[PDB]
Amino acid sequence: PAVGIDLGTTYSCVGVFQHGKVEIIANDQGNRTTPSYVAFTDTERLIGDAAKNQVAMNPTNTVFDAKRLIGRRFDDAVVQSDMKHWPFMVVNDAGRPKVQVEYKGETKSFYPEEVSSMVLTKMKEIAEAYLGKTVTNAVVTVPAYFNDSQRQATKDAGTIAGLNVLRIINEPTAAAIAYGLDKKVGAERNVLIFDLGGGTFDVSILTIEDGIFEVKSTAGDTHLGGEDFDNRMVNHFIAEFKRKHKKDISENKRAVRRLRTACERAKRTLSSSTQASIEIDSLYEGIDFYTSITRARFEELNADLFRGTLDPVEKALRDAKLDKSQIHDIVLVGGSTRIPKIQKLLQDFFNGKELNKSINPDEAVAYGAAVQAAILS
Amino acid sequence: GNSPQEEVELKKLKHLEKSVEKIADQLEELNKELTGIQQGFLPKDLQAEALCKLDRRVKATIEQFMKILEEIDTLILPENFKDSRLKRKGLVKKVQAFLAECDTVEQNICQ
Ligand SMILES: CNc1nc2c(N)ncnc2n1[C@@H]1O[C@H](COCC(N)=O)[C@@H](O)[C@H]1O
Repeated sequence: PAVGIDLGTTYSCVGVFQHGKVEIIANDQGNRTTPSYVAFTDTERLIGDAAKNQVAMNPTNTVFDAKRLIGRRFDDAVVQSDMKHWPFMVVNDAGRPKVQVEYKGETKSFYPEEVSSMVLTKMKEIAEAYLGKTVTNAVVTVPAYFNDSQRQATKDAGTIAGLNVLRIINEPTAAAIAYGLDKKVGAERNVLIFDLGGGTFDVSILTIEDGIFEVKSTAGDTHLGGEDFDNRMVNHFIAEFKRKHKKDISENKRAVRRLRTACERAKRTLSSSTQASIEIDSLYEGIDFYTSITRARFEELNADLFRGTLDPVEKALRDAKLDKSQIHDIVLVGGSTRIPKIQKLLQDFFNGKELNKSINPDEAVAYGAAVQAAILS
Repeated sequence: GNSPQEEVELKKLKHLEKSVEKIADQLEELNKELTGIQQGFLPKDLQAEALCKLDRRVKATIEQFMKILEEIDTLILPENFKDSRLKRKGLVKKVQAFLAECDTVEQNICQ
């Protein structure tokens, strides 16, 4: 039994290749992805959904985003920047960040990979609960831009968690594997992998010859994703409430939240239909807010962000010394790639060229990891 | 004009109404313990601790009420589903009166 694990920044995912087919494995809640969250309690440690569910009751002992810290030094430009947005404690133990928290009231700290080993303990347990078997062998993926210390601290997270990490495979390599792009026969193939999720955007160009992979270049935007689209809708609807009602909801956190949640869900609806309706009873000062949004209105709100996903693409082609003409395959990953407009901006950058998208873009990486781990086991 | 389809919606709303009752019970239990706790045989540091335990528990009550709200916020009720519309409206406002209650307890305990 060998699993592939996508150890994602916000969400993780585990698959098992069994019976000629990869099965993406649901957790104890039925969710095919699991939040990369651990919470620290008066009684208990919570991992996954349980932990995300209570990032209000206990936000100081609730840790996420430990992939942004893993393998990095305390003075890394990135550990400094993201730090300001983390209610949890990031201390400096000998130049390398440990996360500090309270757990059964005794104070406790962890390096990013003890915390990531916890997430991987959940992902192992998720698989064992499904298979009714011990699971030890795994492929774990990482971003292509990970350095030696980032790969090794990841590997170690797996090992602490009790995993025999068969291999650390790059995220865009695992998604290429998912689509069996490496079983193609002929000359050398250039692959563009477009990965836009909830919070990050990563572009990767690989070459594949004779089933052998090489990363040519890497670009993206560390803080562009689906959340930024949700904001554009929220401001659009806050302005609408102001126009119809002369009330400013924006200082009411619970209204803003109700609106945001309905915005993100409306956005999803808009990936497969051309209009989304919202009814929120009693949103602000007892005033109901019933509204709808077209797909084109959504796109218009987001027009500069969408187009702009193309700048990392051109940066990536340049750095790889390819013209857009020399790309044989384009692979979509991350749940935001579901937006028809993004698919169309990209599929018209590559002059009418189509796209590997048939695999759930949130599950493609774990899918390829699982195929890999079965080959390796 | 009572239709088969409104029945689905009314049944959703009733299961939400019962959830609400579970949380309200949690709020009632919170208030009762609180009144007990401000009965100081306990040292003041300890009473404080106990009051912060209560504060974390009101936070979870607020949270659970908010999750209910987000769920009801998924409903689309036609104008003529007057019966569900009315039950949805009463339920939202009931939650918000309960939320106001939690703010009263919470604003006031573990500052
Ligand atoms: C399944 N997601 C998801 N499904 C989408 C969809 N059908 N259309 C547009 N965005 C979609 N997202 C976005 O993916 C990002 C990551 O999601 C991860 C998650 N579990 O929320 C989020 O920004 C989300 O809005």
